[PDB]
Order: sequence, then C-alpha cells, then structure tokens
Amino acid sequence: LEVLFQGPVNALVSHLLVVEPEKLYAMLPAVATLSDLFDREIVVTISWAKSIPGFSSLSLSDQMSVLQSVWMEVLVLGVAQRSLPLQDELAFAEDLVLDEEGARAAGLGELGAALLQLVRRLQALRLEREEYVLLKALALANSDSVHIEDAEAVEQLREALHEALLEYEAGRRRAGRLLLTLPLLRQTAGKVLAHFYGVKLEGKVPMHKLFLEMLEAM
Amino acid sequence: LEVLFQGPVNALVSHLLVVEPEKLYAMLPAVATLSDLFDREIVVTISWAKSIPGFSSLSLSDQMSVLQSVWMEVLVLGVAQRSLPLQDELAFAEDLVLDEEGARAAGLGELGAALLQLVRRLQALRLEREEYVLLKALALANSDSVHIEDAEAVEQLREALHEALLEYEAGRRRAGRLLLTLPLLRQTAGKVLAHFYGVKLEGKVPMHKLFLEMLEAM
Amino acid sequence: LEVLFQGPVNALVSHLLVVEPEKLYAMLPAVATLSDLFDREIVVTISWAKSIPGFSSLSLSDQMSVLQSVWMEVLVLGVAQRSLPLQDELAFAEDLVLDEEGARAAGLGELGAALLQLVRRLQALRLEREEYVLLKALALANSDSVHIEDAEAVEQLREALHEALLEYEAGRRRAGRLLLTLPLLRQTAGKVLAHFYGVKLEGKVPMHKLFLEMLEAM
Amino acid sequence: LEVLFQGPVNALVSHLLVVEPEKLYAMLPAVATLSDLFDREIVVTISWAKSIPGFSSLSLSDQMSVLQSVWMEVLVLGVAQRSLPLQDELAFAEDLVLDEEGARAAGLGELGAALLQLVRRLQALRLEREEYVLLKALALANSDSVHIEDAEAVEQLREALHEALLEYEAGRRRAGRLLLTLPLLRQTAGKVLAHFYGVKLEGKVPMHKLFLEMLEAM
Amino acid sequence: LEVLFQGPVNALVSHLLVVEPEKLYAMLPAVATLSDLFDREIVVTISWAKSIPGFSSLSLSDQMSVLQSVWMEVLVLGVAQRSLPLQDELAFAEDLVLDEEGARAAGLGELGAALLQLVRRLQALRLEREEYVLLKALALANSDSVHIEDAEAVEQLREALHEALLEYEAGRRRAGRLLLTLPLLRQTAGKVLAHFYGVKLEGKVPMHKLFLEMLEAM
Amino acid sequence: LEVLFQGPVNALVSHLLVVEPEKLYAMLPAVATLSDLFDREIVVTISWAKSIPGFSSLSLSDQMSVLQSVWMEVLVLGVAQRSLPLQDELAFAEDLVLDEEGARAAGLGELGAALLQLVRRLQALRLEREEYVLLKALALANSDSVHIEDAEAVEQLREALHEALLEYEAGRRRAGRLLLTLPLLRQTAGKVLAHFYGVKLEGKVPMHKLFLEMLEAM
Ligand SMILES: Cc1ccc(-n2cc(CNCC3CCCCC3)c3ccccc32)cc1
Ligand SMILES: Cc1ccc(-n2cc(CNCC3CCCCC3)c3ccccc32)cc1
Ligand SMILES: Cc1ccc(-n2cc(CNCC3CCCCC3)c3ccccc32)cc1
Ligand SMILES: Cc1ccc(-n2cc(CNCC3CCCCC3)c3ccccc32)cc1
Ligand SMILES: Cc1ccc(-n2cc(CNCC3CCCCC3)c3ccccc32)cc1
Ligand SMILES: Cc1ccc(-n2cc(CNCC3CCCCC3)c3ccccc32)cc1
Repeated sequence: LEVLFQGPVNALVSHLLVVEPEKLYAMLPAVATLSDLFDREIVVTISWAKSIPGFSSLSLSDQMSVLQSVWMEVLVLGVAQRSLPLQDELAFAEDLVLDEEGARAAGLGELGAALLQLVRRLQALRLEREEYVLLKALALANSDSVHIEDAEAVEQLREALHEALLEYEAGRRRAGRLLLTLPLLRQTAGKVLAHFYGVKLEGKVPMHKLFLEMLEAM
Repeated sequence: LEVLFQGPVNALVSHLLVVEPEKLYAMLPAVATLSDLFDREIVVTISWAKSIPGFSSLSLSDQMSVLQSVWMEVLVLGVAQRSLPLQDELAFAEDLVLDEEGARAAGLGELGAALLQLVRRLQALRLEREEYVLLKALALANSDSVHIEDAEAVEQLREALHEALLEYEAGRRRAGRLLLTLPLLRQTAGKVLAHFYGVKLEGKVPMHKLFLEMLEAM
Repeated sequence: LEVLFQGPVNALVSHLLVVEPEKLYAMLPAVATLSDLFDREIVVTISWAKSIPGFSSLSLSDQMSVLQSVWMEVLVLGVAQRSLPLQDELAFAEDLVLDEEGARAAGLGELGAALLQLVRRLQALRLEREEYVLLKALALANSDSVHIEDAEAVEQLREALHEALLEYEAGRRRAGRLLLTLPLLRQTAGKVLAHFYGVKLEGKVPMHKLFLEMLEAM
Repeated sequence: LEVLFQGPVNALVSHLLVVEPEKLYAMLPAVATLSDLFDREIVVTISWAKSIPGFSSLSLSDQMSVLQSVWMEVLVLGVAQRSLPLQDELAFAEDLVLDEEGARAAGLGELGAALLQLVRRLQALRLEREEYVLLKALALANSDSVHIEDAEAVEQLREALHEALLEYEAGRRRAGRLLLTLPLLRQTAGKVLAHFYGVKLEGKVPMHKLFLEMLEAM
Repeated sequence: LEVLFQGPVNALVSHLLVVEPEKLYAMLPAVATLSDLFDREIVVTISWAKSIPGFSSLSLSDQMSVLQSVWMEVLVLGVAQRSLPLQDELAFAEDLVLDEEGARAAGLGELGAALLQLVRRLQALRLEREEYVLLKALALANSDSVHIEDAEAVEQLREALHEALLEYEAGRRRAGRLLLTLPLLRQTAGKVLAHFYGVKLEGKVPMHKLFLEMLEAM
Repeated sequence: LEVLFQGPVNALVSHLLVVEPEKLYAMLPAVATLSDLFDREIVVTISWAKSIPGFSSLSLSDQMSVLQSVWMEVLVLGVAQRSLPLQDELAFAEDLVLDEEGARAAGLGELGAALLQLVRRLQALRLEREEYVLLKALALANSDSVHIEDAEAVEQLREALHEALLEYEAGRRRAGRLLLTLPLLRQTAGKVLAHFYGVKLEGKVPMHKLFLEMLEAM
C-alpha cells in the first residue's frame, strides 16, 4: 500500500476513509456488554493498523511495540471525533452517549473530563473527516516506544504521513494546529490506559489482551 | 512585550535567547545540594515565563494554571537541549553530567531512559538554539489545564507563538517535525513530575512549592 | 480584628459565631451536585479564614500554607458539630444526612466510620456552640505546615486563640478535653483529603482548586 | 499501680521516669543491625505500656488495640525528646545521630523532615523530662482505635493522666501548649508507620510483629 | 485430637466433616449485611481451625501466624466447593449466589474471575466432599508464614495431614491432582485479601480483626 | 519430543537435565550488568520452554499465555536450586552470591527474605537435581492463565509431567512433598514480578519484554 505514498494524496485520504473501522454498538449497559465492546475495539484497532500504508513494512516486533504505545490514542481519537457534533457528551458507541455523570457511573472514573478537554480542543478547530484520518494515522506513526528496534523505518513512516498531511492542506498554520493537539491526545490515552490497568477487567491486563490479538492478526 | 508579535521574528527570537535562565551549577552531589538546584530551577522557570511575550497578559489564575501544567516540560526541554551534543548522558547542570547509571544512582529512578528517548528525538532533527527557544515558549502556551478560565486568551498566545515559529522557518515540514516531539515532551515531564510527587522532598509537594514561588513573583 | 484579642473574650466569641459560614444545601444527589457543594465548601472556608482575628496579619504565603494544611480540618469539624444531635449519621449538608451506608454509596469510601469516630469523641463532651468556634479557629492557627516562613507569627496567633479559649472557660480540664480531640481531627481530615486526591474530581487536584480560590480572595 | 492516681503527682512522675525504656544502642550501620534495633524498640514499648498505671486494667483486646494505634507515637516521641538538645539532627539511638541527609541515606525516605518539624515544635516549649513522660503516657491513653470495646475505660485512663498532667503543672497555658503538639505527633507517627508498612522489612508487616510480641507479654 | 492421626483415616475424615462450619446466610444485600457476613466468616474460620487435629499443639504465636497466612485460603476454598454444582456463579452464602456481574456489583472488584478460575480447576476433578475437607485442613497446615517459630512442628502437622490424604485415596495421581490446585488457591486468596485491605471496611484492617478474634478464642 | 512421554522416565529426565539453560555469569555489580543478566535470563527461559516435551504442541497464543504466567516461577526455582548448598545466601548468578543485606543493596527490596523462605522449604527435603527438573517442567505446565484457550491441552501436558514425576519416584509421600512447595513458589515469583513491574527497568515492562522475545523464538 506504499504506492499510495507515491501517488496523489486524494487516493490515500480515500483509502483511509475506507479502512475506518465499522461503527460499533454497545447494546446503563451491563459491564459484560461494555467488556464485549472493549474486546471488539481491540480487534478493530489492529485490523485497521494493518491497513495503514507503511505499517506492515515494519517488522512484527516493531509493529507490536508501535501498537502497544499508541492503540489507545487511536481509540480515544475515534471517540473524540464522533463527539465533535455533541455538547458535554461522549459517543463511546453508536448507541452509547454519556455525559460526565454517565461516564463515571458507567465505571470510567474521571476519564470523562479528560476526554471532553480533548474534544473541546478538536472542536475549536472544525476538525474535518479527512484531517481526522490523516491525524489518526500520523498519531500511530508517531510512536515513541522504547522497544522499537528499527527507528529509521518508524521515522520514515511518520515523515510520509506528515508529508501526506501537508499535501492535503496544500491543494501552513492549519497542519500545525492539528499536531498541537497531539500532546493532549497522548496524555488522555495514558490516563485511559492506566484506568483499565487498575480495573484489570476479568483478570486481564490490557497489554496481555492486545498482544494475543496482535498475534492472531500477525 | 507584545510589540514583539507585531514586528519581524528576529527581534522576538533574540529576546527569547536573551531571557534564557542563567546557567545553573549543582556543586555524587549530596541530596541537599540537588534539593537546592531544584529550588533554583523552579525560581528561574517562573521569571522566564514572566518574560514570555503574551504570558503576563493572562489573569494571575490562568498564569498559575498554565505554569503548573507545563513548568516541568520547560525544565525537561532545557535539560534535553544541553544534552544534544552528548551521547547516552544528560546535562542536569553545568557541572552535572550523568549517564543512565548515574541518573538512577542520583535518585531519579528510571527517568534517565525517558529523558534520553526525548534527547534522541531532538538529536534526530539537528535542533537549533533558535528553534529550541521558540518550541519552549510554544510548549508553555500549549497548556491544557482544566483550571484555565480564559481559553480564548491562551489559544491566542499559542497561535502567535505558532505563527512566530512558522515565520522563523520561512525566512514546510520543519516546523511540524519540531511539533511532533511535543507529545513525548509532555509524557516525559509527567513521569518526572510523578517521580518528585512520590519522593516529596523535605515534606513538600512540588505543586505547593511552585504556587508559593509563583505567588512571590506575581 | 486584633482588637478582639485586646478586649473581653465575649465579643471575640460573638464575632466567631457571626463569621460562621452560611448553612449550605446539596439538593441520592448526583455527583455534579456534590461537586457543586464541594466547590462552595472551599469558597466559604476561605472567606471564613480571612475573618479570623490575626490570620490576615500573616503574609499571603503563610496564609496559603496555613490554609492548605488545615482547610479540611475546618470542614470536617463543621460536619462533626452539625452531627452531634444525631445518631450514627452525618450532616454533610442541611438537606443531606447520611449513615455509613449512604456515605459509602454517595462515594466517600470508608470516610463515614472515620467521621463518626470524631463525632462520638465530641459527643462524649457536650461540645457547646461557643467552644466549637473557639476550637475551630484554634485548629486553623495550629497548622504545622513545612512551608511556613514566619513561624513566630503563626505561634503568636495560636497562643492568642489558646488564651481566648482559656478566658472563655474561666468566666481547667475542660479546655484540654477539647484539645485532646485535635489529633483525631487532623487524622480524619488527612483521610478525607487523601480520598479526594484519589478521586481527582473532574480532573482537579483539591490543592490546585484551593490555591486558585485563595488567590481570588487574596 | 492505680494507687499512684490517688496519691500526690510526685510519686507518679518519678515512677514514669523509672519505667522509661533502657537506653538503646544501634552499633552507616547495616540494615540487619537497624532491623535489630527496631525489633528491640517494639519489645521495650510493650513492657513500658504494661507499666503505665491504668493500662494493664483494660481487657487484653483493648490493650492491643490501644498499642497498635499509638505504639509509633510513643517511639517517635522518645526520638524527638532525645533530639531536643540537637540542631537539625535526630537521635535514633545512643550511637546514632543523623541529619536529614543521613536519615534518607539510612533508608527512612523523607521522614527526617517530618520528625524535625515535631522536634522544633517541642523545642519551642523548653519541654522538660517530667512533662515528656506525662505527655507520653497521655498519648498512649488518647488512642482512637475503632477496635476499642470499652471506650469508657479508655476515657477514664485518659482523664486521670490529663488530671495528673494538670496537677503536675499546678504544683494555665502550659498543659495546653503540650497538648497542642499531639496532632503533629499522630501525623508524624502515621507517616513513619506507613513507611515501614511499605518497606515490609524481612517480609514482615509491623502490625504482625507488634501483635506477636504483645501476645508474649500478655 | 491427635488420636485421630493414630487411628484409621475414616474417623479423621468424619471428624473433619463434623467440624465443618455451619452454613451461613447473608440476608443486592446492603454492605452492613455483607460486613456482618464477613465478621461471622472470621469467627467461624477460627473455631474450625481449633478443631483441626494437631493445630492446637502448636504454640499460640504459631497458631496465629499460621492462621494469618491462610485464613482466606480456607474461606475461598469453602466458597469454591459450594460453587462446584454451579455454572459461572459463586455461592458466597446460602442465600447469595452471584455471577461475575453480581460479584463486581456487590463490591468485589474483579475477584469473581479469580474465584471462578479456581472453581473450574476443582470442577475438572470431581472434588469429593471428603477430599475437600482433607485438602482444606492440609492448606492450613501448609502455611509458609515468616513469623513461624517452631517450623518442625508445623512441618509435622502438614506431613500427617498429607499422609491422611494418601491413606484416604488408598483404601497415586489423584492426591497430587488436588495438591496441584493449591498454588492457585493461595494466589486467589492473596487477591481477596489485598482487595479487603484496600477497602478497609469500617476503618478496619482485616489482619487487626483476625488477631482480636483469635485472641478471644485463644 | 512427545516420544519421551511414551518411553521410560530415564530418557525424559536426562533430556530435562540436558536442556537446562547454560550457567549464567553477572560480572556490587552495576545495574547495567544486572540489566544484561535479566535480559539473558528471559532469553534462556524461552528456549528452555521450547524444549519441554508437550509445550511446543500448544498454539502460539497458549504458549505465550503459559509463559507469561510462570516464566518467573521457572527463574526463581533455578535460583533456589543453586542456593540449596548455601546458608542465608542466594546464587543469583555463578559469580553473584548475596545474603539478604546484599540482595536489598543490589536493589531487590525485601525479595531476599521471600526467596530464602522458598530455599529453606526446598532444603528441608533434600531436593535432588532430577526432582528439580521435573518439578520445574511441572510448574510450567501448571499455569493458570485466564488467557488460555485450550485448557484440555494444558491439563494433558500437566498430567503427563505429573505422571512422569510419579514414575520417577516409583523406580508415596515424596512426590506430594515436592508439590506442596509450589504454592510458595508461585507467591514468591509474583512478589519478584511485582518488584520489577514497579522498577520498570529502562522504561520497559517485563511483560512487554517477554512477549517480544517470545515472538522472536516463535
Ligand atoms: C468496569 C468497566 C468495564 C468496561 C468499561 N468500559 C469499557 C468501554 C469500552 N471503551 C474503552 C475506552 C473508553 C474511553 C474512550 C476510549 C475507549 C466503555 C465505554 C463506555 C463506558 C464504559 C466502558 C468501563 C468500566
Ligand atoms: C531525593 C532526590 C533529590 C533531588 C534529585 N534531583 C533533583 C534535581 C533537580 N532537577 C529536577 C529535574 C531532573 C530531571 C530533568 C528535569 C529537572 C536533580 C538533578 C540531577 C540528579 C538528581 C536531582 C533527585 C532525588
Ligand atoms: C465522586 C464524589 C464526588 C463528590 C463527593 N462529595 C463531596 C462532598 C462535599 N463535602 C466534602 C467533604 C465530605 C466529608 C466531610 C468534609 C467535607 C460530599 C458530601 C457528601 C457525600 C459526597 C460528597 C463524593 C464523591
Ligand atoms: C530498610 C530499613 C531498615 C531499618 C530502618 N531503620 C529502622 C530503625 C529503627 N527505628 C524505627 C523508627 C525510626 C524513626 C523514628 C521512630 C522509630 C532506624 C533508625 C535509624 C535509621 C534507620 C532505621 C530503616 C530502613
Ligand atoms: C465494601 C464491601 C463490603 C463487603 C463485601 N463482601 C464481604 C463478603 C464476605 N465474604 C468475604 C470473601 C468474599 C470472596 C470469597 C471469600 C470470602 C461478601 C460476599 C459477597 C459479596 C460481597 C461481600 C464486599 C465489599
Ligand atoms: C534496578 C535493578 C536492576 C536489576 C536487578 N537485578 C536483576 C537481576 C536479574 N535476575 C532477576 C531475578 C532476581 C530474583 C530471582 C529471580 C530472577 C538481579 C540479580 C541479582 C541482583 C539484582 C538483580 C535489580 C534491580
């Protein structure tokens, strides 16, 4: 899929819109149902990552290390986009919209406040559907994992996705305004991750679940 | 000092180079003397922020909230800059250069690894002194404190410093490459901050030390 | 208001009864409503402290340090007094009376047990309205903050409030019986504070909220 | 030994001075030898409590509950007393005097600061050996354990020791000034206790060590 | 009761079935009611332990140390047996059967998953009522407490209970298949114990409650 | 290698003795060099497991899940075996023998106590080299990972290794005495594992290191 880096950006952007995960439903929900949602959020994030141009050109160890470090940034950014046309509320699924009271009552502690701060930041910018999928693929390529063996290759992927974002905005402040929301994206994803490490849902460390599903898809 | 935003970028950049904190010595060093260093690092980070064009024109409450959230990012970025012409070592002071073994022996736990990861990232870019002081003022203005009242006024400061960094690079990928290191900068400063919260050196919470010093300078 | 230290104690005691915070209502309550209550508990504790004779004669840094260390002892003691005419229940607001089951179900963990132990201690003494306001002003002046610069001045304030309590009980075991409940008051307030640090309600460290409101009133 | 409560205070005070634990040496010291010291500190605190007039006349369950809650207050107060004629240093043993740098190097974290704050407080009072041993027996009797069955019987012990301290000072502000240092004593002992719980020296919870030794002496 | 070690195993096994704790009811339940259940689970485990042949032949200090280390393994194994004839559910009391959703909603965090893993292990073996009571008495005698003074005596008790289990299965893989579930039993009991340490129900450390009740029965 | 399960136990035992990891040297040692040792311990534990008859015939996901849960049990048991002919000391490497004081100074906290308790337990049995390698392969097969798909296939491996240990002891209490040390082995390895999770050496979670190395060898 690296031919998409060689061609014009429009076909890359459209590929990214087509590889967007299928909208997920939760079916107030019981924890069993939220656990099922989480499980499918993991599978979906992995199959998506495999369809990012360049990602599969990294070795399996670096593909895993990259995903461990940023898989929750991909999810959080998904939740944040779907929540832009909303006010003080978060779209955790197609049939699950929760304010800060419903977030904490659904068992997410104080993550609502952290996620809404990220939403407001993206809302202050009129984040387009096309930018969102360029920003999301770039957040994945911007991994800073200490476990990465081939750094050059990861750097190359990120430069290409950076270029792609510049080539989109071309045909200069706009590109940077989106990148400047990335520090908060990482910080908010670390908070979500730390929450679910603490919960340890059904006896399972999130890291341990991600590795096994990455192993199935790799 | 906002007359520096309406002029040519050269006068702003040299002003930022002029308001850099005075080089700090530690005088292997005893904790007492490292405590003293930390105490002086706090003081100089505050007087420096006071000299950032725009900052002083926020309300005192927003100035404190901004600094609490990013004061350690400003510190960490200082340390990483002075470490660019080094290999696997960190310049914590003019007379304190420690490798990862020395970092952990001096009582910084595993932060050495976290700080080197950030150093490498800045080294893979040939980061220049002028880019550094613009990135540093932009890190301060990119605060995401939940305690911020006037978000429009913070955004405005952030935009002007973003513009100023764009105007520096003008006279397209360069500015964005520097911005893409900001998420790791936030993450690394959060680790450092959490370290010192847990240490609670001399019975004192770093937050409680910062506020009192901010008080005196405001 | 230090003229109240020079005159007879009766006018000091009546001043303390008049500067007592206005009774607060919660309106089983949603967390948003409990968060609102907490926010107003902070504002109210600050304006009260400013009306304690002597407190404003300390420098702003010592006023803040003193309040950080004891603001929750002031609140806890408020809750405890209002709960003396009750049995195994706590008056958290005018319209919020909770037993140990309602305390834990309102999200206070096991703080109910800690607060009821303090209540029983004060109940075993028939704590008068007048003693309560002398004991409360004395708990504030008895701060042991490591951040206090002018210790002598804090010591002076506490000696005066101690005298005032002795001058009240005069016109010797009675005064000490009240002071001997102070260790448990501090311990119970530390527990409450540690709870709310853990909760980190809406992304906010209690310390960080107190400093900003102290900044508004100072 | 309750015949000492019906007589003149002089016979009680000299009895308290006589039942002081024998001065302890540590023999910079290795952890093994500091572990040995701690082990002996526990033993002597128990035999001392056994010799407090009143204590032995509680049920065994209330004696254990009382000691668990305040055994470290008794220890800490010993250390602070022996440190009164010192400056910025603590007498942990007859042959172990450590400043704050030595305290942290010997593995006590930041407790040195907490203990010095308490020392200063006792030093600002010209605390006398006779006042010290009365305050110490009164700290023990001021327990607030949730596990206490006979609260009336604990209260009675506490009242008698309060009275005895009043009768000592008689033959008005002096007794109250000593009582006002008790909240910091509790707070400091809780910090020390939490330190050693987290260390869990040789696999052993301090609570579990105290109970077994209390068992042997009961 | 060591005559039961000298006679034939059938009388030992029948003694163990007769000293089994009386079935407990909870009466979805309020926490007060679950707290009452817990309190009675402690009393019952202690009186049971005193009726294990050999246990009382250990000194009081070793009886306590042994019980502290394994009392929750005894409870957990009780819960697990009663749950063998169930599917994905746990019998916490006679009138309390909860699945993983009801376990977490009753306030047990993720202990349901840990307890069901232990149940499945015991179910894969058709654990008999007679084996269960031999396995339970052997888990108690298999204590690995660092506080045990007379190790030989504890070792002797465990060897006898091991023999007894071999003499039962005689009149070789069967005995070991049961012993191989013991590592998971300890691990699951440590998890339960750590949960209740964190909860600190009504201000009480489980260890501190067990010691006082052991003191009543000893 | 399952042809070793259908033959006489002698060929299996000598195969287990042959696939023992090559003796490891550390070269008081610097953390860097202890980090290097740990890195090599992980590698050899993986290649060893690959050589356990049965293991390689699980799916890759079950192989990883099994190893994650018991890799540290395998390590710990190695260290305890090499420590049998020592007193109050542990052989962490061929050139690293540390007592409890040295263990804590080398940065292992209080794990020395936990490991010696396990050593004593194995020493009270005259544990032989042949029993050790069978117990070690059986510890691996006794995994209780919640992530295990094919529980029947793990059970089968476990049964065969149990049988093999029974067949070794044949050619009745001996096998069971070795199995009764497994609960302490799990508990001790969990403590060690939790230590290194908290240390997070060089920014790396042990789980994340194991998975990547497992990846390479699979
Ligand atoms: C115990 C417990 C189990 C499951 C969940 N839980 C799990 C999910 C799935 N989504 C995980 C993240 C949520 C934050 C944004 C990035 C993805 C969810 C969604 C909504 C409410 C709850 C909830 C929360 C708590
Ligand atoms: C107990 C203790 C006291 C003091 C310190 N300690 C404190 C400092 C001061 N600088 C703080 C940060 C260091 C990381 C990069 C951003 C600034 C320092 C510098 C070098 C070694 C140690 C050390 C560490 C531990
Ligand atoms: C998540 C969460 C949000 C808010 C609260 N919460 C906050 C308050 C306000 N009072 C704070 C302290 C409570 C203990 C006594 C000293 C003052 C309150 C009052 C009653 C119930 C709950 C509750 C608790 C938990
Ligand atoms: C691992 C470790 C083992 C032992 C100790 N350690 C143990 C003691 C014994 N005294 C305990 C308290 C010390 C604080 C005041 C109340 C009594 C001690 C004394 C001096 C230095 C160290 C140290 C600290 C750390
Ligand atoms: C706050 C809180 C109070 C009380 C309880 N709580 C306490 C018990 C009593 N049993 C304790 C263990 C439970 C796990 C298996 C071994 C025994 C119980 C039983 C069922 C649900 C809850 C619950 C849980 C949480
Ligand atoms: C910071 C730090 C780095 C490395 C180590 N550290 C790491 C190792 C390697 N072995 C890990 C376990 C040790 C306990 C028994 C099972 C294997 C080791 C060996 C001896 C001393 C220290 C030490 C400890 C602490």
